This record gives sequence, C-alpha cells and structure tokens, in this order.
Amino acid sequence: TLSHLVDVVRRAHPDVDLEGAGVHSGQFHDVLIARDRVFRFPKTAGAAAELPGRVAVLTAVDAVELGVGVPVPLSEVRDGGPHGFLVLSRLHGTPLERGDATSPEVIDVVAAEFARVLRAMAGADVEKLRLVLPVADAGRWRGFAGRVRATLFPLMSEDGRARAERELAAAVAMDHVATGLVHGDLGGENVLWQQVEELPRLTGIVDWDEAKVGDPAEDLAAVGASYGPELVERVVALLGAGDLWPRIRAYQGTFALQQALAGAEDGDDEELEDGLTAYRKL
Amino acid sequence: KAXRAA
Repeated sequence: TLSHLVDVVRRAHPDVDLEGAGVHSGQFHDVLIARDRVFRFPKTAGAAAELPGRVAVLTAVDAVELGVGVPVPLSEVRDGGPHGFLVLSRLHGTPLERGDATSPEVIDVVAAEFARVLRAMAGADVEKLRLVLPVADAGRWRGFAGRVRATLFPLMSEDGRARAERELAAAVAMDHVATGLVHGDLGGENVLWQQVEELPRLTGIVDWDEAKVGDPAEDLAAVGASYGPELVERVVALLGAGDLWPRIRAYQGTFALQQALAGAEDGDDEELEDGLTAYRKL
Repeated sequence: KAXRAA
C-alpha cells in the first residue's frame, strides 16, 4: 500500500522526494530508494527482526574498517509503518564494467582496491565478528548437494549430473575455514567505483546479506567470476593467497548450480533456466 | 539474482 508507506516517509522525513524514487517490492518487505537514502519497510511481524539484523551486520562490518563505504543506518530502527522501518545511506558509484576493470593502465589499481578490502576483511577480529555474523557451517555443501540432487538432477542430462557431482564434490571436499569476514556475494554488481582523478577508486560495497565469518577464497571466487583470471591472479599475487586456488575453483564450480537452485526456490524461471544451461542439451 | 553467490 505504497501510498501509506509514502505518507509514513513524508511524516517521518518531510524533505525526502519520492517523485522518481526506486521501488523494490517482495513477499518480504518494500524498499523506497530516494537520492541519498533507502527506506526498508517489512510486511510481516516476523520479517520485522530483519531490521535489527541489518543494523547489527552493517555495524559489525563498518567496525572492521575496510577503507571503503558500506551502507550506514541513518536512523534508529523505528516501530512506525506496519512492521517498522529502517533508513540506510545510499552509496554512490557504479560497478566496474569487465572491459574497464582489465585495461592495462587500471588493472593494477583495480587489483589493489580489491586486495586492500580483502586484506582488511581477512584481518577482522573473528572472535568479535562471530558474536554477530553467521559462521560458515562445515555441513553447508553436503546440504546444498542434497538439495541440488533432489530439485535439479531430474532436469539434467546424464552428462549434466556427472558434471554437477564433480562440482558438488569439490565443494564438499573443502576443509572448514572460518578465518575472516566474507561478503559471500562479491560479484561486480555489489562493488561500487568512482573515477577519482581519472583512476578507478572502490568507494562502496553493498548487499551484505550473505555476510559471514568464513573462507576468503569464497570472495576471491566471486571476483574471478565477474572479472576473469587476469584480475584475480593479480589480486591473489598482492595478497600472497596462491595457496587458495583449489578452494577458489571449488567455490566457482558451484556458482551456476547456486543460481539454478535459487531460481527453483525463489520461482525465478529465467535464473533456473540460465543456471542449468551447462547441465542439459535442451 | 546470479553466477557469483547470486
């Protein structure tokens, strides 16, 4: 009832222009994206706990001091609207197009921007983080394999299932690592850049929903999926993370299956179809 | 969504 929500925002934030404002909507919550501010409004009394959740994650991440922006609660959580609301900062900047990230005159700068964030994430106080964030579970990939075999294997060719079993197996084989902050979805769309005196600067990281105490290889895998091995090799060279390659490849070989399984679970037909194209001939 | 993970 976006009319109500808009009135809730006008009343609580008079100077917010909702003319030409984003709307993300869901079964879960509505989000009004204004110029400098995001308003999140849960739809259920149970979804309401997401608001202190988001505050606690973003506060914990901000306390690590990554040297780049993350969304900041601009308000306390409020018990106005139907089930509460939270006002977060909007970060400025644009994902780096893959062609731009990799030009010879910027690729070293892009590599160090990723490295300095990933290094601050790897040096987080994990004893503090583990009180707030999810912690990588040793069972995670066994369970994911189980759901992939139940939901997706029937839609695959026999070659699909053989390929998927080897990809699931490389993830199930990994020993449990929980040694720093992990974003969990560190693809290009969640990383925001600005041209700062004619060179890229990494100014913001958004979408901390998958954030955890975990394996730094999982964020390097996502950087590689967005930007290719030329970039991730340079990032890994700078971090001295050459040991992580087997883990990096095991995360990356699960990405199409993660997308397929989420397409099935979320009811996004295009995500399901797109994640499965390697696993069948039709 | 999406191939990164989403």
